[PDB]
Amino acid sequence: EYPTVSEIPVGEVRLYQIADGVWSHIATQSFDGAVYPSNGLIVRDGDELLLIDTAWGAKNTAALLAEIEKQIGLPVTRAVSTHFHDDRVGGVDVLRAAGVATYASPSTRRLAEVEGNEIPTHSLEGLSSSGDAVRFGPVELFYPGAAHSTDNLVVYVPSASVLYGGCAIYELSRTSAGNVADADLAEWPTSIERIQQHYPEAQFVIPGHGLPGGLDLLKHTTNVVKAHTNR
Ligand SMILES: COc1ccc(Cc2sc(N)nc2C(=O)O)cc1
Ligand SMILES: [Zn+2]
Ligand SMILES: [Zn+2]
Repeated sequence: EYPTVSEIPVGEVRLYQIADGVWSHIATQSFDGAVYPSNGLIVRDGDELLLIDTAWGAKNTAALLAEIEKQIGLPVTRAVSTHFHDDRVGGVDVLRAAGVATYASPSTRRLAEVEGNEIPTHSLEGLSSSGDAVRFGPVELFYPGAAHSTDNLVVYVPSASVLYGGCAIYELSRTSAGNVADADLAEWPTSIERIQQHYPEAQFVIPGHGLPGGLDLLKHTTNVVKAHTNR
C-alpha cells in the first residue's frame, strides 16, 4: 500500500517499488503551516541509479540517499530536477556533497537563482520549446509547456510505461488547485494534452504529491485547473 502523509514523519523517506528497477520516493515537509507529502523517482541506469527530484529539503534528501543505500545498494550518480521549487531542488547541495551530478533545464536554473533556491550544476540542452524531449540514460525527459510552472518537466520510463508528472499532475483526492503562484493556468490544460499526446501508452502516472494512477490523472488535473480559471 502506498504511503500517505500521515505515516511519514518529517525527516524520513520511503521507497516504493513501481516496476522492475523503478521506485518512487516519498517524503513530507511543512509549507505555509501544514505538512504535505511529495514524490520523486528513482530509475536504475545500468549499474547506477538516476534520481528524479530531491526529497524536498536537505534533511529529507540525506535520508533518501541513505534509504537508497540500504534498500537498493547501487550508487546514485545523476539527478534531474523537474522545476525550480524547493520540493524539486531543495537538497541539491547535499546531493552535490554526496557526489551526485545534478542537472536541470537552463530555465529551471535561472529561476532557482531568482528565488534564492539551490541551483543544479549542469544545464540540460534541448528542452527549450514546448514539445522538446531528450534521452537521459534510461528515461526520456519531456517539456510539455507551462503548467504548474513555466519550466516544469515530466519524465517517462520507456521500459516500464511509467510517467512522472511532477507537480503538473494532481492526485484524484486533490480537488483544490492549491498554490499556483508561478503557474500559467492558461496554457496548463494544453500542456496536459501535450502529455497525453506524446505518452498515450503510460500504464502508470505519478503526480508530484500523493497517490499514483493511470492516464485519468491527466484529465482530473485539467478539470481542477478549469474549475479555478472560472472561479
Ligand atoms: C496532495 O496534497 C497536497 C496538497 C497541497 C500541496 C501544495 C504544495 S506544497 C509543495 N512543495 N508543492 C505543492 C503543490 O501543489 O505542487 C501539495 C500536496
Ligand atoms: Zn512546484
Ligand atoms: Zn509541488
